[PDB]
Amino acid sequence: KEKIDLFYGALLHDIGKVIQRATGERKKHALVGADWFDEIADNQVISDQIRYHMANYQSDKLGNDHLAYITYIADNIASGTNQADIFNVFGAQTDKRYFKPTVLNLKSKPNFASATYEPFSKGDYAAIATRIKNELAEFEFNQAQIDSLLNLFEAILSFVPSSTNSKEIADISLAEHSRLTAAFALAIYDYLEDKGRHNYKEDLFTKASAFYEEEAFLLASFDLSGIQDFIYNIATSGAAKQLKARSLYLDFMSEYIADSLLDKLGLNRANLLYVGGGHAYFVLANTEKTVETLVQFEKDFNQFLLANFQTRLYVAFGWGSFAAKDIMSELNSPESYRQIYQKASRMISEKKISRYDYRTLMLLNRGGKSSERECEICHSVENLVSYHDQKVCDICRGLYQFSKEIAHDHFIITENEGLPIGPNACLKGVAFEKLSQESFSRVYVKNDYKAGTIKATHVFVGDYQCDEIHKYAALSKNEDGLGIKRLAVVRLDVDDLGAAFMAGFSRQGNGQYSTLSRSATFSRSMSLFFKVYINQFASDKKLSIIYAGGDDVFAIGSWQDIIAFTVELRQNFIKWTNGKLTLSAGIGLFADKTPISLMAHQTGELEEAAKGNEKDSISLFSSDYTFKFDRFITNVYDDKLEQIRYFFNHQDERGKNFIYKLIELLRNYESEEKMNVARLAYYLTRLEELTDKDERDKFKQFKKLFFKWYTNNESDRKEAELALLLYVYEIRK
Amino acid sequence: YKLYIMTFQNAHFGSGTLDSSKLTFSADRIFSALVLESLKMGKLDAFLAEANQDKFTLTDAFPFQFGPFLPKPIGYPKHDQIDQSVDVKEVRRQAKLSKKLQFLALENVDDYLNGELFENEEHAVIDTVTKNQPHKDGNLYQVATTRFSNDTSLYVIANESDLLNELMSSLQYSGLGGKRSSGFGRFELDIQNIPLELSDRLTKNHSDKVMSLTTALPVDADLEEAMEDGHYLLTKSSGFAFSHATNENYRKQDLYKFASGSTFSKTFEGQIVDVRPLDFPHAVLNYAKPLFFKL
Amino acid sequence: TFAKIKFSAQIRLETGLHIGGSDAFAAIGAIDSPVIKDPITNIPIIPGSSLKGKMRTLLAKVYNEKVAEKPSDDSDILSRLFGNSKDKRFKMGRLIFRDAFLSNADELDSLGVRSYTEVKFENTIDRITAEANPRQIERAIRNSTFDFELIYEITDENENQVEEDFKVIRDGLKLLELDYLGGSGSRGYGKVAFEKLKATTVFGNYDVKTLN
Ligand SMILES: Nc1ncnc2c1ncn2[C@@H]1O[C@H](COP(=O)(O)OP(=O)(O)OP(=O)(O)O)[C@@H](O)[C@H]1O
Repeated sequence: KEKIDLFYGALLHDIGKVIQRATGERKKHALVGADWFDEIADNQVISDQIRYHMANYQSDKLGNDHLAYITYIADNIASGTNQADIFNVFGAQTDKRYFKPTVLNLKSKPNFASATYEPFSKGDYAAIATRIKNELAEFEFNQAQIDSLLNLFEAILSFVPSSTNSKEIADISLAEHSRLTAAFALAIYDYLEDKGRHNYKEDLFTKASAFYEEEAFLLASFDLSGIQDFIYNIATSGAAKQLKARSLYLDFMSEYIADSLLDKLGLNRANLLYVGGGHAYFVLANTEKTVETLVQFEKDFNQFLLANFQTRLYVAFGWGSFAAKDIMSELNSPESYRQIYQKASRMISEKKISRYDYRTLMLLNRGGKSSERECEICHSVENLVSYHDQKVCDICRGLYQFSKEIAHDHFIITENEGLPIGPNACLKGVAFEKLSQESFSRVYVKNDYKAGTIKATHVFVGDYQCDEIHKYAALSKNEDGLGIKRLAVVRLDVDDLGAAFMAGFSRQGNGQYSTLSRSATFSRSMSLFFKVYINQFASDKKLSIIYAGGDDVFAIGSWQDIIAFTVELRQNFIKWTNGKLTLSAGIGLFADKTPISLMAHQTGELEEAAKGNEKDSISLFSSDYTFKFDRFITNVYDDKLEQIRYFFNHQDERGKNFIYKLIELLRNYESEEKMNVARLAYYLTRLEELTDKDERDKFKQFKKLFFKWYTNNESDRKEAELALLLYVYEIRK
Repeated sequence: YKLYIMTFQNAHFGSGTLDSSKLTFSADRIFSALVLESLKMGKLDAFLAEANQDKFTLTDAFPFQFGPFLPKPIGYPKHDQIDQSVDVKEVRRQAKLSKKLQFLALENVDDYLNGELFENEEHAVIDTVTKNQPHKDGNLYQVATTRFSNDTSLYVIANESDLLNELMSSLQYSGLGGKRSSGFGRFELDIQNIPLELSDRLTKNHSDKVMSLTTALPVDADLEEAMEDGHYLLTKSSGFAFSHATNENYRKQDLYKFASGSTFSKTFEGQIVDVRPLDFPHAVLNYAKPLFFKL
Repeated sequence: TFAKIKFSAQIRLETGLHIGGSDAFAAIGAIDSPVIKDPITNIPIIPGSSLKGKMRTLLAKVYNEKVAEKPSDDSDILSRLFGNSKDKRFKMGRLIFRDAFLSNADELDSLGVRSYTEVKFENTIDRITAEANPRQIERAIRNSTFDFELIYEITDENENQVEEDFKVIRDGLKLLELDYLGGSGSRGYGKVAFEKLKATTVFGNYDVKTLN
């Protein structure tokens, strides 16, 4: 009760800036924010902290050891003309983009940054402060609610910066600045209490580098291994329907680690920096109490995972102390900021290879089972139960019930009601009835519009299902008679990741470009496109996205819409990043009723094979079509594949007896070089002579364009093999 | 001591599931094959008193392309070699190339520890084949194969004797791993006498930063004493048993061993674990005899 | 006691056949399932699973004593030559096959041919219209030798029935030549011909006399 007031005092520290930018009034943002909050809320301790945010005010002191003195130190940590672009301060100086303070919604179209808005300032807006005052009528902030306000504070103020001044401090949004400044304030309260003294919370840091030099923070991180080995790998093909429930099983498992660890130590949601895909960055304090909590937590979290699961799932923590003087003031060397992450990521590669120890490894080698009955799904024999043709065990048994629970909007975390995911916790799927509702509920893609009295600590994750999984063979073929009864699998993954996070924002000696806030907004800006915008862009298509994370995705379905979605998703990423981050993937078709293990592994080998040239390459249906991706939508998909659809569609049956041979001539070029060129002049005359006389007017430029594309470049010869292959798969059978 | 060069062509070596396959295979596949075929010849009791003689051991399947290959050291090098410091993106993108590497050359066993990173040579590509059954509801299955190329061969190091050379003479015409009832295992044994003057650092006495291979397995009397301050990686190797008098073929217990190329600190002992789930007239033997390299 | 009988011969294809392979990546110049080839080179090869799945079916219909229904459970007198996952007397297969690789490339390029696989135009008649579904197949060329080696080994107990085992193997080789080996062989696509049928020993523990 006493320590929870500091968390809510740092969130609304700039609540008066929105009213000032909307209503014309010559008052400071720190003075009008305390008066507007006291009118509707009957508080006093949290109201004094708003007035005591800066250092040039001192309203007759009023308080010796008040908590309003540590809010100025933590404010400079998270800090350092509409809205500066995040990707603009990366790389070289290209174009100057600016955002627009709109309303963040899933159904709404994304507002890409461009150079056509108002470079002056904001103006007179009323679509932001109206929604805040409407839901402002809330009861006293206590322990019963935690994320009842953070889920809405970042769902509308995500396009509003904080402290519009100069250019260095402008790209940080107010929704992220107010959330990050609350994490550093909790570390100061834990550092001043674990030691011994308490009168320091006043005015004793006369030197500029006094408290900033002393290390009083901690950077925690983990690496949940066993994501692609448990979801992609499978035994039989009967687990295709429950594959979506398998992806959501490990998705909430990574979020449970962030919830069980922060609540046990005594923190909130502010001590979080993007949790998802088995990678996160937790912030703590450099105290002896916080170290003893993570050591006991990692020993108990891996205890129950050894009985039910095996050696596939493993979590290895990684701590690393640092100082606050590495992201502000002096020390502008890139090695100073990179040393913070090297103190924690180095042990990650050392702890994953040193998992179990004594009196643990010999437990699995004991031996006590003697039965021949397996689920034939994940290769595990532990507490089986009857089901259908086979006998499902217990690991993959809960996925059948959870597969039908996807339609439920809420996910109630229970103790032992279904399939347990933690030490003494569980997870089920039911809503619109509330049979019990223990604590900490989680939903999916819940932005604005739909908002009421729910109170749930949730996150953001993609979820979209078309029509089952094992039936896309019929959706790929039309009613007339075109297409095949197959399907393709694409794995869009982000290429470069070491830059724009470690040391890549440096371009001028003036700005440091090493503030943690500048590096934290990079993951938040891209998470909205790879985890939220995926569901909106995959609409009105015959596919279903699975595991929509910020790293690698898994889109399965008919290739009639996957090809039109992979090349289209990259176009929206270039405009969002101003063409500064490359992208690579790979589309590969497969057969029907096939094991998903090799079906998801063969499509992954093309990802590594598409990097032998440099970085901006692509791998098509096979490993031989190594292009640059950009040469597809601008040449192949532009004036090559489309040109055949209206300059050859008039010829059918008899006219479709020449493409199958021209493809073979394009391959036999090394051994048959000059001889193959002479044979090409004969096939160009057989099609023109064997047709109608009136139809010859349409076939007048395809002969010259096809011959020029054969003797010009070695890489251009492979482009004709892709255009002739996609045309046969279009109309056939 | 004595290497047995042998090349493969369109083979199969699964790891976990029948549909999946890897380029190499664990060391327990060779030991579990010569014992199974020893009873069909008429000398099963002769080889039982030979494997438990300390000096008798086997090695994993190491590539051979104009020179013997050795696995990469796990955990080596440490955080001291950066290899041409230019940018944080160029150093981080080249560190994963060594992680995906499988085997190193015989001449790069000393230069890799000083500071050198390069991409592994393309040995072979993973190709799959499809099969079905017409008179059974039209069902089908998918299996993977291993087609070597660019003169990709293997070799196994064992002890020279007047009994081991005759047992392996029939293995080249009987299959080895994978779908044996098709022809996915036939090879040719290339016998040799002089191995190589550089690959003679195989010792089992002194402990001077050794490296255990062929999936190590410590003894109960020496587990944590040699596990502290080391580099390893737990794997997985199991499957249904293959007997001729069970009418059920019980499942063998899991034996989570290590990987080929783990670096510890001291010298192990090596034992033979017996896998007996319920009851069997024989005894499922296992290799678990790791060697050591001086590095 | 323990011998290794190898049946080395050369399969001569007197008629171009068609066996559906995996996906379409090595031969995308067709409309149906192409012929499997080599993933490294570009030589049409045939897997060894088609030799066992076809010879066992055509042989278990004359040397049987009960109407079959499921594999590995019909005619015990010949089940020990292929495989059985039910009987305890035998499990392994004493007839190891091998993928027949096309070794005719040493003298094929000197004559100058088209390539390796041709395209044949086929269709159907619905007895109500003209041409329906203009599809096409991909057959194999004529005159192409292969390397077929059948491995046979005894296991001590194989004593008072070795002479009877050669009668079934020799009859099964000549029976495959009088039947198609491939897909859609009802019109005459398969029909192989085992040329130079000889048998030799490698380990050396059994004399050769029943050559032919
Ligand atoms: N959405 C994300 N937000 C923030 N960080 C991310 C995200 N996705 C991945 N990362 C970071 O990327 C790191 C893993 O990068 P990885 O090693 O996979 O790149 P890479 O495969 O080496 O790139 P390349 O293929 O270009 O060499 C993790 O440490 C994680 O912190």
